[PDB]
Amino acid sequence: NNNSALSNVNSDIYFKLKKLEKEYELLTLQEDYIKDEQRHLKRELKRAQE
Amino acid sequence: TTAAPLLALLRENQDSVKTYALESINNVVDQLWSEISNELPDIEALYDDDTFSDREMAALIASKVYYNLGEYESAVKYALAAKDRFDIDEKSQFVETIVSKSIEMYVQEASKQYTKDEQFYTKDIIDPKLTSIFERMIEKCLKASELKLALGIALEGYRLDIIESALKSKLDQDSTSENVKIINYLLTLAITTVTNSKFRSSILRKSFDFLMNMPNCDYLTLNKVVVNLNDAGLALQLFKKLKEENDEGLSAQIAFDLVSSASQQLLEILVTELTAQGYDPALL
Amino acid sequence: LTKSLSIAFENGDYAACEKLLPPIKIELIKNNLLIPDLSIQNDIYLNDLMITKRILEVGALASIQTFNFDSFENYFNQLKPYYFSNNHKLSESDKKSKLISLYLLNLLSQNNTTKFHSELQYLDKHIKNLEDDSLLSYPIKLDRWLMEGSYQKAWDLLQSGSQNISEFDSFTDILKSAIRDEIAKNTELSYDFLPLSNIKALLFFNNEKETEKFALERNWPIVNSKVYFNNQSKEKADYEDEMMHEEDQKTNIIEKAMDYAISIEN
Amino acid sequence: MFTYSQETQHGNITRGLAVGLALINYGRQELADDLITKMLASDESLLRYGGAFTIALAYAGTGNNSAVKRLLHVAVSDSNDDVRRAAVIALGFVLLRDYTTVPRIVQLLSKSHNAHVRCGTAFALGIACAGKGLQSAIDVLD
Amino acid sequence: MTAAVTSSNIVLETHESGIKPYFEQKIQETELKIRSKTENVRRLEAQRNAL
Amino acid sequence: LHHSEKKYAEEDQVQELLKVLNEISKTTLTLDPRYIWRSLKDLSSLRNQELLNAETLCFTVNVLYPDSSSFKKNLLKFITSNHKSSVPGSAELRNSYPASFYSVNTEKKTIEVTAEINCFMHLLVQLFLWDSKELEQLVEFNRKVVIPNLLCYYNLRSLNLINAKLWFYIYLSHETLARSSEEINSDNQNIILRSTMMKFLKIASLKHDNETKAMLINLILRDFLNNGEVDSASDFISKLEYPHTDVSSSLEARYFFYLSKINAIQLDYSTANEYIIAAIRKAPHNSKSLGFLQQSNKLHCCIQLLMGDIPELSFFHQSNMQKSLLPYYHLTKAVKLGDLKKFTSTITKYKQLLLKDDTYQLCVRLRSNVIKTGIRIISLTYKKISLRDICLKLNLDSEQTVEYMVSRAIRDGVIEAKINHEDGFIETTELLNIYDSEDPQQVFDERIKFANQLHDEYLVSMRYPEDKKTQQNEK
Repeated sequence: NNNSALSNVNSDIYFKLKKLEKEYELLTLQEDYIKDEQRHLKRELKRAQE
Repeated sequence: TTAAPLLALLRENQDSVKTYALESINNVVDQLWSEISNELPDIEALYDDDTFSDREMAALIASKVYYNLGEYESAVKYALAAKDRFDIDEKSQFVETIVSKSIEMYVQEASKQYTKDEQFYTKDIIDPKLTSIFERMIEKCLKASELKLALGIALEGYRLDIIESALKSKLDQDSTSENVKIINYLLTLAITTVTNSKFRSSILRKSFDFLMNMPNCDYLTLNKVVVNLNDAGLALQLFKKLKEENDEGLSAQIAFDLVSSASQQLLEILVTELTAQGYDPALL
Repeated sequence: LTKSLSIAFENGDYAACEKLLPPIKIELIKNNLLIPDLSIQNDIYLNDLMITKRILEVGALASIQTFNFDSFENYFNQLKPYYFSNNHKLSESDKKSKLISLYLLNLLSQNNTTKFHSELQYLDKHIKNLEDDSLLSYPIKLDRWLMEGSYQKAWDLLQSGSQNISEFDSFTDILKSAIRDEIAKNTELSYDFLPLSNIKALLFFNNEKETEKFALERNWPIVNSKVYFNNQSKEKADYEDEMMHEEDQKTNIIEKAMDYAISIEN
Repeated sequence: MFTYSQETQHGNITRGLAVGLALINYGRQELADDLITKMLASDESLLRYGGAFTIALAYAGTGNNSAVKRLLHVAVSDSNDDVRRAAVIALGFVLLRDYTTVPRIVQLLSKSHNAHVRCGTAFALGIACAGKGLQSAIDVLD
Repeated sequence: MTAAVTSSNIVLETHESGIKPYFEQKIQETELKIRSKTENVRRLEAQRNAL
Repeated sequence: LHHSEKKYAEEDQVQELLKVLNEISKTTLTLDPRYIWRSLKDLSSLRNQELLNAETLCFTVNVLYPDSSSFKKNLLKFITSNHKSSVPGSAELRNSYPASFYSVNTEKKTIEVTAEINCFMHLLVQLFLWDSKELEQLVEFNRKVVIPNLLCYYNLRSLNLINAKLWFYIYLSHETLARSSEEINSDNQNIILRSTMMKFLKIASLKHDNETKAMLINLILRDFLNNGEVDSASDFISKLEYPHTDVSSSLEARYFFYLSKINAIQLDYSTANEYIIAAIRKAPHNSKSLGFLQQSNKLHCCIQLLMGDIPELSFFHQSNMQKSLLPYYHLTKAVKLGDLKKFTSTITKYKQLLLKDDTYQLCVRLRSNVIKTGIRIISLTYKKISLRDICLKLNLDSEQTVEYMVSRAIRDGVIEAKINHEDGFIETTELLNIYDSEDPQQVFDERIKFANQLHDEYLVSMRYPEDKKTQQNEK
């Protein structure tokens, strides 16, 4: 072995990552609301055929 | 083998026969758990008896069975009801899992009560034994000599008192520069992590006080804290320290960053309050 | 200590053995600590295991006669890993065949053939071949005669039980009442009324009066020497069939139309 | 400001006061929730328009999961062209903390048939990516 | 990669190794969401592109 | 000669090395690596044989060894000790390459990324021992080492894919030895073998990997079937943790075969049907797989018959498996005709074959089915026949015998008749219509739900390749 301060660097990832999951959770919001957009875009398709 | 004879031996009247039987189960509690799930109300019955003297192992055997099924919830509760058998859990590296869950369980309960009461870990609303395991995990982290794992865990369970005690023993004024970096790792953290209005405010406030206890600090650091809480009374205290420590250079440098970064509303109130301090018109 | 049980057994008192067996279970802890609990059996550990084995078999047999089902269950269980361990070290005794037959009789007499078939797949390897069938023959043929609904053979087996009589009698009494029960279950749906003499013949009694006594227990009215199931069968099924946990779940016609409906547009 | 908005039908006047209701709330965050709901539930276009901006100014400087769910609903749920615009602009302001999430959201909102939605996507990346340049953002605005 | 051939101060080294994937397990149950997310977001988005 | 063989083999191995190392060092790609490993392994075991049997050893020589040199030296020496530049670390052709393990880095023990590679090297070795049938000591030794070796790792998802395949050979070699010959040694290690799988299955739930989990459940259900412990298999089924999320089609197929066996011995037939059919469908229809299909097809006869539906005459007729299923065809014909004498004759003659496949225990129960069919036949033909005439025909003992078979048959409703003992005949009460019953409603529900199920399955699947071509540059 003969390496230390692997625990210093590994713990850095333990902080960053907690906040890095909040970011990608806004990207889970894209899935909820392309349901809304697509649902309403069936209605907008009835508008365009008029 | 099958563990069914050991369960049959539970039923016999002498205490001596049952205590030996429970120990035999423990050799193969995650390694032969199938029968024990089905005949589980017997082991619980032995816990509920107050004339049984190996209650503590009956609670453990049960705990383990619920861990194997997937049922984390009841495994934690039985953990605390053993009344010990926490020694076992340090000597088991394959099940520190339920130790982890005890943290989960604390942090959901802590966050719940935080909104309605300032403190609740002093009150008997949260169970003391569950609290004990929480603080124990934070020590384990520090046994590996990492402070980073310990502040992390502490934050969630809304413990200001642990956070202070942690910073304080690793502040000893080794250098002026070195005390600031840790605080700044924390200040930036509370802004981007804790979205809780009240708990974020307390943390920022304790970080002002540690540098305020020091006779020499980065004041640059302190300026961040002033602006985000947008509170004039903090700056008023900071200038008063500087009144009695004055330099033509030091004062001028803090003041130039400060009027740029500070908000318009904040600055109006502050110039009023510095007159009453008796501080120079040059600052104003 | 262990020799107290031994002399008690020969003498013919099985109450004496029963009550005296738990002080001996203190000495079965110590026995256990001598051996490695079947992670090796040498001739050093075989003489020590022989006592553990010897105490368990003979406790099993006393308990059946004194009707302690509870105690029986204890022995049953313990005995299993000792026979199971090795192909032969101490896995061979005559009492091995003896006990196997009794365990199985006990599974039939609860009237749950599920616990029987589970045991039967476990027995069919080493154990069954090694001891051969020579009292195993009995509980297996019986069970078979019950799948068939050939109670004439099943009832006959009890009688041939006399020849090996010791403590098979404590199960045979339980088995008769069950054999009679299975028939009564069948008779309801098969036909609806029968003369008194033909019911006697079927349910096995030597007197007409003992037939009407089983009638009253099974809640069936014989009047003018005729049984009736037109009332009774429908009554018993209804009280039982009344439940409020799967009777609000039947699956409506309305419900089925809706259920299809949403699958098409989603 | 809310009452005289309902009573007058004057076009210039009503616009001014719906915006003013949004202005006065800033840094409120989770204390703007009563005002936000009331305005987005008015049937007037003007009060819907400012409601989107009540979420923007209040929830500026701090990113929230909430603020985003509520403004995506607005663009889709209202067919009046100005209310659609207002909801896009508002995403920028909340999200100037992490401004490298912004192109990724509004990529979707630049595929829109409605030209107003597209027009607002411009201002959001404007607001987020003003102070420091970003190479991702240029690809959306192209 | 972690070692457990040698241990020192009565399994102190590997006590710490055991609790680091258990700290990160909290984060991995949240990543199982984001891993079905990748498939369903691309699924409805291509659906939105034909419309 | 010998030197030549080593270099030629080692080169071939380097190619394969490159492909897998790129995946794990570029972050997990999950489904993708499992696919790559199997294809490489088929190629490699076959290679191992030709050009010396030190092929495995060459790879170990030009790579870092946390513990891999020790195992390779044990194996070699056993199979006659040999020196030809075959003592690992002897030949150097890494030449300061990160890929082939940097020179400087190893000394310090700065790089320790051998672990996964180690799983794979062992993995080839287990399989080569099995093809050879030089399992024995070599296999037991690998097994020894590898248990503390996984517990020395605090595992990662890519490494779980590999150890899910190690675990396949580890169960099996114990079975192989025990299946030679009963040994006192075999007994001691069975109880051991059960314990370790159980223990590791709990850890592999938490790390969250499908392959390690599914595989372990399968090995343990099979362990239960040999020991006749149906109860331990039931509580095991009732655990519920068996996932469907990413599990291979090999693991599901085996999974359903076991399910069919477990239900049938404990007297449930209904639910065994669905699975015995499912298990044929997931398994592919190759010649190297033909054996597995012979097992399923034998089971399909018992399961189906006990539920009370006769399986296709046709299915067994028009196979190539017809000779294996020759005793079993004769079971089906006996039931069909209702002839008792026929069924008894069959199971006597072929008894040795039936015992191996473990269909025989199910056959004792299939006796019961023969008899009901014989009387079923008589009831359909003949509305009113005296029970006197029924006795003659099926050669039964008395008037009481004939009554008690027919009486049980009607509790389960299979004959559906009424016995008259005071009018001296059995009279069929058959309505025999189901078109003016609420029954068709219940059938059509299944058919419609299955159909919609498939419409969704088309819809979901369709998009994913479309998405990938879109990522790639094209016009």
